[PDB]
Amino acid sequence: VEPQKFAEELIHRLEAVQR
Amino acid sequence: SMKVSRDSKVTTVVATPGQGPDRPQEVSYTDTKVIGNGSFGVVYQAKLCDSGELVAIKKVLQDKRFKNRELQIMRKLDHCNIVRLRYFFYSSKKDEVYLNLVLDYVPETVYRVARHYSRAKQTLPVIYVKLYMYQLFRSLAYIHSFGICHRDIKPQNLLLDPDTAVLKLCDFGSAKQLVRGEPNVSYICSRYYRAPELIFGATDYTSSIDVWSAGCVLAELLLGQPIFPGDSGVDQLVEIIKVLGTPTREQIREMNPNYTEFKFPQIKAHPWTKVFRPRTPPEAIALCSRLLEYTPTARLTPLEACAHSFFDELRDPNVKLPNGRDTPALFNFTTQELSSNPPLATILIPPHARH
Amino acid sequence: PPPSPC
Ligand SMILES: Nc1ncnc2c1ncn2[C@@H]1O[C@H](COP(=O)(O)OP(=O)(O)O)[C@@H](O)[C@H]1O
Ligand SMILES: [Cl-]
Ligand SMILES: [Mg+2]
Ligand SMILES: [Mg+2]
Repeated sequence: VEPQKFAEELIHRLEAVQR
Repeated sequence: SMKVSRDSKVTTVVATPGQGPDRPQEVSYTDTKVIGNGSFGVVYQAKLCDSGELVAIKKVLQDKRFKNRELQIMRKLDHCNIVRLRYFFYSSKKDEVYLNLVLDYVPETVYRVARHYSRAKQTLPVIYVKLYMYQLFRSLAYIHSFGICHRDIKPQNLLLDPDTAVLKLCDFGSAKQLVRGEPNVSYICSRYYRAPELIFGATDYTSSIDVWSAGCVLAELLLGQPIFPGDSGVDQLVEIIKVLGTPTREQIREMNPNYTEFKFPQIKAHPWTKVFRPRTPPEAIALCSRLLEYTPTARLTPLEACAHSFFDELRDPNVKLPNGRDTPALFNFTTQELSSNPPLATILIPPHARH
Repeated sequence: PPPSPC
C-alpha cells in the first residue's frame, strides 16, 4: 500500500464532502 | 484418543488446565451443540459431567501460515473481566490438528444486547453503558500491564451475563505482546473499530489502539449504531475526519510520518455535543472525546478512563442494578492492575470499598 | 483480519 496512492484517494474523497 | 461413550452421549478427553504447570486430567462432557461457526473453526456449548456447569468449546484450526498466539496468551490471563480458560486439548480437515479451548460459558454479548435496543428504538440506559465500559477498561488495564494488546476490541467480543451485568472480554486470536522496536502488522482490528494510525498503515503502533476501539464501542452504545462505518480504510477515515476534522500535520506525524507531506483538504470538526442525541450525559461526551483522539499518546490509558467522572455513579455505595441486584465487584484492584499508575487508587477504590 | 505471517 503506497502512501501516494492512498493519500490520492483520500484527497479525492475529502474534496467531495468539503463544504 | 477421544473416547466417546453413552451414559446421553458422553465425550472424554485428556485436557490441560488453563493455569499452573501442565498437569492434564480426564474431562468428560455431554450435551454438545454448535452455538457459533465460521471459517476459523467451530464453537460448541457443552456440559461438564462432573460439575454440571456449562462451557464453550472454541475449536480453531492450527494455521501454520500465521502466528498463533491465542493459547499462550490466554494461559497467562486471570481476571474477573476476561473469559476464563478452563482447559485445552488437541484433536482432529483430515490429517490436520485442531486446538480446543474450553472456556466459561457466557450467554450474551454487548453487540446482541445493543441490537435489541436498536430494533426497539430505545437507547441503552446510561447505567449499563457505565457498567459495561468500566469493566472493559478494567480488562484493558489488566492485559496492557502485561504489554498485551488485544487488537480486536469490538462489541461482538464483549461477553455479558445480563443477570449479573458482568462483562468478560474474549477472543484473543489477534492479541499480541507489543515490543517497542519490533514492527507489527497494520491490517489488524475489525472494520468500524480500527484506529486511524492503523488505517494509515502504521507498523509501530502501541496498545492505545485498544483504547480507540473502546471509544468506538462507547460511541456506538450512545448512538445506537457504529459511529465510523465504511467498507474500506478510506471510507472509515472519511467518517472519522467528518467528526474530528482533518488531522494536523503534527497529528499525522504521530500516526504515520510517511503522510506528513500530503495536502489534505481541511475539513472542520463536528462538535461532539452535535454528534450524539441532546439527552446524552455531558461526562459521557467528555470521556468519549478523550478516547477518540488522533494522537495515540493523547488518548486516556484504560486505568485513567476508569477514574473518569462518567463512572462516578458506580462508586456510589447506594447504587443498584435496575433488576434489583447489586453491582458486580468493581473495586477489587490488584497491584498489577494499578501498576501503570498506583496513585489512582484514591479515586478507583471508594472509602466504602476499603472495609 | 489475520495476525502477522511467519
Ligand atoms: N466463552 C463463551 N461463551 C459463550 N459464547 C462465546 C464464548 N466465547 C465466544 N463466544 C461466542 O462465539 C463467538 C465467537 O467467539 P470468538 O472467540 O470471538 O471467535 P472468533 O475469533 O472466530 O471471532 C463470539 O462472538 C461469542 O458470541
Ligand atoms: Cl468542511
Ligand atoms: Mg471474535
Ligand atoms: Mg479471533
